[PDB]
Order: sequence, then C-alpha cells, then structure tokens
Amino acid sequence: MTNIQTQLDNLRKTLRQYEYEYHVLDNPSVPDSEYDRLFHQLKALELEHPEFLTSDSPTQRVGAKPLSGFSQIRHEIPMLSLDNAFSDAEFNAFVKRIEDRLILLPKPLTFCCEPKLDGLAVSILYVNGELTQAATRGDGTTGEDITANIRTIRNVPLQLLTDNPPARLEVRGEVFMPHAGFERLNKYALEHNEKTFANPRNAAAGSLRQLDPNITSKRPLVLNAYGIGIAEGVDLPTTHYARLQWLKSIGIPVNPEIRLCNGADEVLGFYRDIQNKRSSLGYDIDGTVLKINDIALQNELGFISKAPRWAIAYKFP
Ligand SMILES: CC(C)(C)c1nc(-c2nccs2)c2c(N)c(C#N)c(N)nc2n1
Ligand SMILES: Cc1ccc(Cn2cc(C(N)=O)ccc2=O)c(C)c1
Repeated sequence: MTNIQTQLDNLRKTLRQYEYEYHVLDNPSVPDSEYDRLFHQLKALELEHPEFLTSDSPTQRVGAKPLSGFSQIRHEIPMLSLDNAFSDAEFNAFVKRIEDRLILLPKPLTFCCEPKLDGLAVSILYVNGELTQAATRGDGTTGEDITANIRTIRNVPLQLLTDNPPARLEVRGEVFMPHAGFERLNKYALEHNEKTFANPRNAAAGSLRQLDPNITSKRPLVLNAYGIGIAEGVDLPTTHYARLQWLKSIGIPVNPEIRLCNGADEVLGFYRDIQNKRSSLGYDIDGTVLKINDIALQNELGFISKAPRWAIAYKFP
C-alpha cells in the first residue's frame, strides 16, 4: 500500500460519484468548481506518478492522437428498427392487433412510454464494468468503431457504478446534442468561419464521425440509454421500465420523461403531454416510443423480419 495509490483511488471514486450526481441524477452534491479542483488534482498526481495511471480514470476520456479511420464492427446481437404510427386510430389498431395476437391478454396492458430522441443510435460494451468498445448502429448488422468518440461524452461512464458489474453488458442508446450546445456550436463555428449545422441531429452525426476525439470532446453530446444488447452474468428485470431503472442505478443515463401507462387511452394522453412539453425540453424529439412493458409478452409477440406493409399470410389453425 502507498499513500499515492490510495489518494488516486479516493479521487477517482469521488469524481465518478459526482459525475453520476451531476449527469444522471441532475442533483450535484458539490459545485462545478469543487469537482474541477479534485479533477485537475487527480490529473496532476497521475502525471507525476504515471505508473498508477488507469485507462478508465475520469481524466482519460480524450485520445491525444487523431485516428486514421474507423474500423467496422459486426454486432453480435443485431440492432433492430422501429415500427411507426402517424395517428391515434393507427396507434389503436396496432394495440387491437397485439390484443388479438396474444394468447392471454392481461387487464391492464402496460406500456413503457418514452420520448423518441432525434439522434444517432449507438451500442456501448462494458466488460466487467469497464467501457471497452462503442459502435454506431450502421445498417443494424454492421457499424463503425467510435469508442474514442463515445469516451469523450461526459454523461457516459468509463466504468459502471456497481461493485458487482455484469461479465458483459451492452448498452444501447441515442447520442444527441441539446439545443443550448447546438446554439453555442453554431455561434462559435460562425465566429470562426467554419461549417454551421442545419439541425442538432446533423451536429451530433458530424461530431461522432470526427476522427480526432479532441474535436468530439469540444462537441456538447449527450447519451440517453433506451435498451440492452448483450447481458451476461446478470439476471435482468422482467419488465422494460425496471431494466431502464436498473441501468440508471448502475451509472447509465436514461431519459427522465419515461412513464408507465395502462391501456391505449393513457398512452395517448402521454403522447399529447410530450407533444405540448416538446416546446420546453431543451433537445429535439420527433415522436414517442411506446413499448409493451412485460418482457415475457415481448418475447411472445417477437419480431417481424423485413416485410411489406401491404401483405399478410393468414395462417390456418
Ligand atoms: C431496440 C428497439 C426496441 C428496436 C428500439 N430501437 C430504437 C432504434 N434505434 C435506431 C433505430 S430503431 C429505439 C430508439 N431510437 C429509441 C429512442 N429515442 C427508443 N426509445 N427505443 C428504441 N428501441
Ligand atoms: C469547470 C467545470 C467543471 C465541471 C462542470 C460540470 N460538471 C460538474 C460536476 C459537479 N459535481 O458539479 C460533475 C461533472 C461535470 O462535468 C462544468 C460545467 C464546469
């Protein structure tokens, strides 16, 4: 044991906890200055004793060297697409079809309702709690290795906040740029005669395609986790909301507007509430993602492969 290894371990634990409070809880227990005091105290100490420097330390988010290009990553579990609706009647028909298709329909039929963020879908792998890899969705089967870019995102933890992390956990979410960040970026890019972005989605896309993680770090990007891919060495909750709550309890950012709604009429109230709140969120959304909350019912309903919307095979008993 040394005093150095101990004060580095203590600084790291304290800083990760403050990052959680600030980013995930939105309830920091200390001022921004106090966090910074300890941050650059850890950074200096690590540089004075580089033998105790760790790859997942809060000070190691940004690569010093710009990359040559992005490698391609084939997802172990493919990243699926979403069905869409454009009206109340259309949404009700989607629900009436689920009601008929289920063996046993429960009363109530609970839905996990979330805002649909207007960002870029990503996959982040944590191996024994440590961030090792991150990929763009790409075409749902193959994507690009953006690990260095994802590591710069302030609300993305380099290590899970748990003493018993899964053997492997793949977190799936949307990377996006809030309005304030988007406005500052364009004001800076205008005042420095550089490329301005038409909308926050385009700014987030361009920032994640940046080969120099030093530029991505200057881009005000945010992750909101929506799902889980690989999950080994853990018994995941049996509902979708509880899985998002579990992700949040181990340090992962999830959207705070998520709610549970029983039946289509409650689900439609949520949709109208998010539509009215839309003008005050501080980030772009283009709809609401409505999911069957019970995991066993999701497994029963399963998925539909790439198929036309104009045909159906009505099978005989
Ligand atoms: C895993 C699956 C249930 C199919 C899914 N997919 C997406 C997508 N991301 C990219 C294309 S579809 C979601 C997505 N973009 C959001 C958002 N925002 C969300 N809340 N949930 C999503 N759920
Ligand atoms: C100088 C400075 C340092 C930190 C921050 C924001 N912030 C604060 C905390 C905190 N616990 O309060 C944790 C992480 C973080 O990113 C800003 C905006 C400016």
